[PDB]
Amino acid sequence: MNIFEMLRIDEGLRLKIYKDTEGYYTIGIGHLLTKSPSLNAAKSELDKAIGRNCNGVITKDEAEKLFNQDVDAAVRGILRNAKLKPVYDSLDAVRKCALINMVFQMGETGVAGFTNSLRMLQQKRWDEAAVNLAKSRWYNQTPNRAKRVITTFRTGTWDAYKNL
Ligand SMILES: [Cl-]
Ligand SMILES: [Cl-]
Repeated sequence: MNIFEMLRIDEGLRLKIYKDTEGYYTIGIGHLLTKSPSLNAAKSELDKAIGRNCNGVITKDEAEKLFNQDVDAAVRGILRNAKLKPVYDSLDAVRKCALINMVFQMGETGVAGFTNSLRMLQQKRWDEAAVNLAKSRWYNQTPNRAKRVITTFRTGTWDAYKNL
């Protein structure tokens, strides 16, 4: 498994504008278009991102291009972040994916706020970090996805994504 497969599973793929779990306009593989409630604004942001008049729909290749851009942006965001970088550099390959996943869903900002969990992960206190990560709105609002990511940080394996 790799980060692309992992996020593909957690975010799915939709080729028409849709509302994400928080009601925000999104498309493709979890690519957020805007937080505004206006559908026009979203169609606007869509065309600007794609570079053509899409009228709210894109192709699979367009979706995959956004996804490649988004994963690259997240990793780079992590590396530019002073709170994130040290944790990311301390982790093994599987676990790094769980961090990227969080960053892709909630942004650099959002993750850098899980201060206590981040320190636990840095110290490799897996079971403790998992408990701490669960005391969050994130786990309470999207528990199935949060459980998969948390199990990933806990075990360092892909078991939570296996058989999906
Ligand atoms: Cl809580
Ligand atoms: Cl969920």
